Amino acid sequence: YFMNRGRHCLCVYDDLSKQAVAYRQISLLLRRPPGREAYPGDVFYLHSRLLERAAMLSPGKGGGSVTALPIVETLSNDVTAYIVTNVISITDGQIYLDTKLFTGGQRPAVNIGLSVSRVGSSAQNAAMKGVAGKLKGILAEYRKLA
Amino acid sequence: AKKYDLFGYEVDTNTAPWIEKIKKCKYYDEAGEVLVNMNVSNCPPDIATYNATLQCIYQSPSKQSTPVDNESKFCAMMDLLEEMQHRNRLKPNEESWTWVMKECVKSGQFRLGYCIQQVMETECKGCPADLVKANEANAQKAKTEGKEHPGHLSQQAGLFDVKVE
Amino acid sequence: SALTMAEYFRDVEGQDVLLFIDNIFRFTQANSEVSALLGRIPAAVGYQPTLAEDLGQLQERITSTTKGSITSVQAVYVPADDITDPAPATTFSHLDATTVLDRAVAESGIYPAVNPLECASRIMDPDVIS
Amino acid sequence: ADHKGRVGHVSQVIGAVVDVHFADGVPPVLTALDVVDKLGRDEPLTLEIVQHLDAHTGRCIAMQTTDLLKLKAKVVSTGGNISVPVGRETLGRIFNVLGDAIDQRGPVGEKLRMPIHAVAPKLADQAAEDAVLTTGIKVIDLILPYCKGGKIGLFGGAGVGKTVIIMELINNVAKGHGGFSVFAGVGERTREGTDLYLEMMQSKVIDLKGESKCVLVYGQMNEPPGARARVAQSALTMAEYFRDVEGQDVLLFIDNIFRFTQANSEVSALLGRIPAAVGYQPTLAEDLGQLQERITSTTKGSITSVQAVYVPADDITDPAPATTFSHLDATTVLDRAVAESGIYPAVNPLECASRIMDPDVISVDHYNVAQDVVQMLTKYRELQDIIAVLGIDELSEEDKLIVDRARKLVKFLSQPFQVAEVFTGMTGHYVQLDDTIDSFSGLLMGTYDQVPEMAFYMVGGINSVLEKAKKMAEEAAELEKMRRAR
Amino acid sequence: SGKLRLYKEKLEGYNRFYSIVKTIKMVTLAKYRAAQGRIRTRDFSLRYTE
Repeated sequence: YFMNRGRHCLCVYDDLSKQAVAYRQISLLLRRPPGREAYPGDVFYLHSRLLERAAMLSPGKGGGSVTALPIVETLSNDVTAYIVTNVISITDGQIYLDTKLFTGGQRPAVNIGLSVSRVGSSAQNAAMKGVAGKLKGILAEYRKLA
Repeated sequence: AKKYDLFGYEVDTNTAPWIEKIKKCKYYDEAGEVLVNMNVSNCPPDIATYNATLQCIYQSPSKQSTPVDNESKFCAMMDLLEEMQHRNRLKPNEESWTWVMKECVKSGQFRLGYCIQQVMETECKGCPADLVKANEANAQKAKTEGKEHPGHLSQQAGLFDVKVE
Repeated sequence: SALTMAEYFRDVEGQDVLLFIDNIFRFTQANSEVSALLGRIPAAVGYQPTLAEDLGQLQERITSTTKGSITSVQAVYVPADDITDPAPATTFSHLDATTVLDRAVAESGIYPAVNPLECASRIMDPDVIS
Repeated sequence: ADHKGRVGHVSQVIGAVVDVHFADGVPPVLTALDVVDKLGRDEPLTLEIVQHLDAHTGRCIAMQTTDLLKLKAKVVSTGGNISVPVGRETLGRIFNVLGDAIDQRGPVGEKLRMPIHAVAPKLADQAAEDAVLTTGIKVIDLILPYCKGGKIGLFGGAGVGKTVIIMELINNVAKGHGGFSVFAGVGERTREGTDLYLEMMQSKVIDLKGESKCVLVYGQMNEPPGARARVAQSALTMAEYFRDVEGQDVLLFIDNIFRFTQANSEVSALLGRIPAAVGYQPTLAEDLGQLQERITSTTKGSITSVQAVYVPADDITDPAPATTFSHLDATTVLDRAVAESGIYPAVNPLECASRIMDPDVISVDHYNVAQDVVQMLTKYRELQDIIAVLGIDELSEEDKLIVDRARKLVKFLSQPFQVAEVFTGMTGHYVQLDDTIDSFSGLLMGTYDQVPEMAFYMVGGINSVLEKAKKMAEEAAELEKMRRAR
Repeated sequence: SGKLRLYKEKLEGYNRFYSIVKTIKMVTLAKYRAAQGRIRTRDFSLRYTE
């Protein structure tokens, strides 16, 4: 509603892991062909048509936007799960949280090595972009030396 | 003459009615609604539209009829300037910085006044004498009362005297 | 049945009641056993498709309301030490304090065989505790 | 033809699978049907017949959402398979599976249409001999040359200038061979589609006011699986028109080929078919065969497809990539490490491969030069390891010369693309095949042992190297002369 | 499952072992090079010892 009126919205899903289970339950109870991990064949389509609705409208349509922050839970740091892979293949990057970093003291336990933003510096302010341009290199060199 | 958007579709360059609508707003937050409405109508704001919005912000009583916590006219105008500069590729002229300086001097924020004065000198090629004199007068008035900075900052605090709550 | 008794003590008597459940996994196991004969297609691993909702309905009843409080302690069985199994994995979100036991710790003579790097508590915050 | 306009009624609706009952008999499989009842829908609904349940009932897959669809809803056959506009009027436009202009840039005004599903060329239509496709890029033309009618596996995700290479190929194929290109986005992010369209419009490969040299056919993720399994075939039909009617060397980009397999697997799962190992559809081999086999070099023209391959879970033995590799004739690998070193295009020469790297296909001199370059690069890696262990001064005289020549080669494999003239600000280079062979052969022998190393950085041909060396020498002389004054 | 996670943990342990051994290689090479200086200064002390 705010996107189509030149305003900006932020949607958080906590979490898509349980929606997939609910959809699988609904499909199985209605006798539909199960797929990998018993999920139906429409789970990828479900998540894609959910996340694809978050966009950045052009100036000719008000300039509104919806920012999506889906959350997904991995078991034993297994990113090979069916739902996790589907969500990763749809979103524009990821923010991976590491259990060892969280218990080690790092909070937020953002694993910069496995985290990525496909948008890149385009989503940064002029000052933030200038600082990050050198911060990224310094951190990369520090990790290599360590 | 004619202008086109990123996809090559012609846009509307008749912003005069929208400027008149902006001049009718009482609370400057409503002025933001006009910008959104004209954006949807495929009529991107011009430099004149942003100047009208800044004038409305300076001349409006408050952001809304109901008071808003931590509301600041300076922050809103600076955000609008950043929008038109970065996300629209429009260079603010002397009038925009003049409105910002007028708000700074009117609000008593004489340090932001110094920053805006430097900005105008570097870009506008000169700041109005009246605004600079008023800002200096506000600074002197604050200095005489001793309220150059918040009181809690000038209090001495040792290593163990810092209450981090 | 036990939760109904606890709920009565919580509401009508307005008392603070303790609820010890051992083992909560058997409820899921019994439902899975009966699911096959009810004409329901098995889910992954082989649990019933209604594993999440069936457990959630029971778990939401085990809570402290404005009338009384229930301090529930539940023992969860992890088949073959596979903590990623759907039944153990679905119970983590329904708890305020998880105590994860490890067989490796027990084999070393350490009892209770608690793995502190895998446990978590909600009140582990400076605002709640000192 | 005899079933044009035949009336049918919807008999069952289970998700994206719709069964239509025809009193006069179901039309042929793969026939497009239109739902005449648009009571409350915001888009038209079209169904594709995939199976026949009986003499009168037929199962179909919907190309859009099946919301607000009632039973007994009237359906009219379109007279055949899905039809897509083909011609020179489709250049610079964006289409969907149904061949509808989604760019909101006026009517297409095509003069002919072709069915989506067409049999692959017969054994008698195959080209007499394999031929190389001069892409104009030194690295590709030398180490991993492309073949007309072949399939190239483009590895390496975003962050390595993949789109820039695609645009450069689109420009070069039209510049040299005079053939157009068709880009197919299968299960692609809509944001990335917009970015690619804007980049193409900015590089003038899609000139709104002029002549474009690329067609865009986008099937996005938000669309149902029935469309992501046919967008590639629509783009392939568009390419086939140019290949046959106009006899050109067309390009067909697929982004990605894994999304095509995923969409087909989902469609098969909806129908209720038993998945094969891992969980892909039992017709995985046939699905890829019916598509790749249509991409070949015939006696009229050719279609060389550059398909972006994705390896799920980094498992190269997975049935999807494993089956895909059986149809690939080349492999272009893009690495971030190469890009971070300032080498563009970021291609790992020792990681790529090609089957036409044989004297029986390419010239003997070309093969010898390519093998020599590969051997020198491998020896350079070995010497880099050695010096990293012991040191530079421990290398013998021959090893030092090998290191210098290999460094020049590495710097010489980079090239500026004409597509990047606006951004980089430096003119791009289109290097001829023979020019590259001669330049590398001369460099390997040791003729250019006096030219400075940096003279080979971001240049095209050998003449560019000489010009850059002369300019560097003049600049150094001027700087030294100025220093002597002060 | 468990066996899949078992292999994942085993591979992670091997990666950790490889990293540690690589660090050992670097450290040893540092002393190899650092005490490589002897080569210039040898073969002259023992002349009349012969």
